[PDB]
Amino acid sequence: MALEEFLKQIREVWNTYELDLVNYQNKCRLIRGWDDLFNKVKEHI
Amino acid sequence: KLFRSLAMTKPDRQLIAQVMLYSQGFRTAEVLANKIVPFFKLCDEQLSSQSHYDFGLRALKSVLVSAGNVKRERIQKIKREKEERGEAVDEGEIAENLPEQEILIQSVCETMVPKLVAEDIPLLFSLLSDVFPGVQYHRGEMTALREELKKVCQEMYLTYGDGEEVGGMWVEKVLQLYQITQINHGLMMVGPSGSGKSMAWRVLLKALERLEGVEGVAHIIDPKAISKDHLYGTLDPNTREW
Amino acid sequence: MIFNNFLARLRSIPLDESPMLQIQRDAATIMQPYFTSNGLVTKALEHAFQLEHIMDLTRLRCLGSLFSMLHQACRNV
Amino acid sequence: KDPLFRFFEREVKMGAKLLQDVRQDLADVVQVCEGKKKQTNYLRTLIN
Amino acid sequence: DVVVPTLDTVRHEALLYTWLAEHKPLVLCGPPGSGKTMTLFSALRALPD
Amino acid sequence: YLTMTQALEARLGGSPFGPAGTGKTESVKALGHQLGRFVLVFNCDETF
Amino acid sequence: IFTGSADIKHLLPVETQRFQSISTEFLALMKKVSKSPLVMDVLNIQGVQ
Ligand SMILES: Nc1ncnc2c1ncn2[C@@H]1O[C@H](COP(=O)(O)OP(=O)(O)OP(=O)(O)O)[C@@H](O)[C@H]1O
Ligand SMILES: Nc1ncnc2c1ncn2[C@@H]1O[C@H](COP(=O)(O)OP(=O)(O)O)[C@@H](O)[C@H]1O
Ligand SMILES: Nc1ncnc2c1ncn2[C@@H]1O[C@H](COP(=O)(O)OP(=O)(O)O)[C@@H](O)[C@H]1O
Ligand SMILES: [Mg+2]
Ligand SMILES: [Mg+2]
Repeated sequence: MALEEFLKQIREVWNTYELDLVNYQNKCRLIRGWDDLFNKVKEHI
Repeated sequence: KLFRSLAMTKPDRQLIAQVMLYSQGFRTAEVLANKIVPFFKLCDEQLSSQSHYDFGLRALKSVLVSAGNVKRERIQKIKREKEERGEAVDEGEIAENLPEQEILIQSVCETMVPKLVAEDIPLLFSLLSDVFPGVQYHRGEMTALREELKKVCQEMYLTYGDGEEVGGMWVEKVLQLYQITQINHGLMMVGPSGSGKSMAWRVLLKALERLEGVEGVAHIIDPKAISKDHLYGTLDPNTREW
Repeated sequence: MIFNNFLARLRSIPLDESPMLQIQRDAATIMQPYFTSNGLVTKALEHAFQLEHIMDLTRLRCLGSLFSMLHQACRNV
Repeated sequence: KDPLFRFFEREVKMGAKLLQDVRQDLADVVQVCEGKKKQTNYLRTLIN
Repeated sequence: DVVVPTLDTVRHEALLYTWLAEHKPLVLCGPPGSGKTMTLFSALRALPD
Repeated sequence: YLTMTQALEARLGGSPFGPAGTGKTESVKALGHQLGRFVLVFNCDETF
Repeated sequence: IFTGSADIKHLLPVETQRFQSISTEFLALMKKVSKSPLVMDVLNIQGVQ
């Protein structure tokens, strides 16, 4: 019962996780929050 | 000097037509031949000269074979129509009450009309009236084929038409191409650049696909974009391999 | 026939592969009265046949050029 | 419906087409001969 | 490389851009040395891809 | 048939000639089938 | 360093053109990411890696 609930939480995190994009000098839409995404990937692995 | 040469220049078209109409079951074979061979001569010596016109023995043979075939189809349609309308089927009266002249005119119009220019169609119909008085040609209206053409044109953004509407002439050409494909295994679509030939045959192929349920595969070959050796094949001068 | 085909393709197929298709429909609606029988384009094309050109004049060559640069006008918008 | 008119109509079509072609070619020839217009490939072959 | 701007030059630049933008084939016709290839290459410098 | 049979009796070939559509190949095939022979039709070109 | 300094165009024209091509490709990638900010949608882009 515990293992599947790990699977469902990972499922909902990764189907609701969005990259943090912000404007850069009105030229593009760059991404921040590298550390949080990387830590999430390490902890899920 | 190793061959005996014979000049075969003028075939006896009248005798050929007479015998081949007599064999197929035409009761009026003699008059039909004597009306159809001079008809082809009149077409040769009265219609406008075009590089895509042939009124020779092959055309006459195709007309006679198609006339026989459509005669069998007319006998079959009379059979089924009489069967579904009553019980009076007998070969004698049906063979006797058969428009053989109309059958011949139908074969002529199915074989010769599609290749004529726009201005020669009244010429051909005037010749038909002169040689075959009273007989009229009423082409069949292939309905399901027409709705399938409508669907194919709508799917591929093409302008369907009917009668005198915008699109009627191209649809008529598609129908004539369908008829000639049924009659002949060798097809040429002759006309100036961008006259709708490619779209016509593509639409006909897709319509036959969606109507008869058999899938049509088209191989488009440019015969002059490659050498004849690449088009037909090479025999190796050394190893004699093909 | 060709005008109807071009208008249908403009109103149906996007140029990118939607705002683009909406622009296409608006442009086709604006160009509709000109793309008609005895319209500006038809009379101009008829008159173009009377002029002399560096190569032989074909109707579909001019029509394709016109349609291509109308597509480019849509891209510009 | 008149075959004679049909034949005559074909004949006049062919004659008119050939007459216009020949007259246009001869006009191009005489214009070339005065130097008014440049000599083209078809005109070169026709003059030759 | 250098091209002096001119009325015919800029008009042909616009036409060449509006024709090559959609990958449509075309032919430049004219007497030798008229500037057909110069006009084409000067239109290609506006299309870096 | 008469000419081709005379050629065959003399152990010579048959060369019917004329404009296309006069039934030369068909006549040769019909004669060969009349004698119950295996008639092969070859479309010759420069590669033969 | 490329856009801000206008003198680099004179010194490095081909370098500027190459970087411009890479910049257009990267901006197309950025637009594709922005229209679908979901992480998996970015991951399922064809040939993204
Ligand atoms: N029935 C039609 N309604 C509308 N547009 C059509 C129709 N038929 C063809 N077209 C369009 O008009 C043009 C004619 O091209 P098509 O391939 O049909 O000509 P074609 O006679 O086969 O050409 P060619 O012999 O020069 O290769 C194309 O742009 C085609 O999309
Ligand atoms: N507007 C212009 N500005 C600068 N040079 C020009 C201009 N128009 C023509 N030229 C010159 O004319 C020549 C055109 O020749 P080229 O384009 O090679 O002919 P083609 O296009 O027939 O091959 C070039 O060398 C160019 O220097
Ligand atoms: N005596 C004949 N009776 C019936 N049909 C004939 C006769 N002679 C020729 N034909 C028809 O003419 C057509 C063309 O003849 P063909 O032999 O192909 O001419 P070619 O000599 O040019 O090859 C054939 O389809 C054939 O049916
Ligand atoms: Mg075509
Ligand atoms: Mg033969």
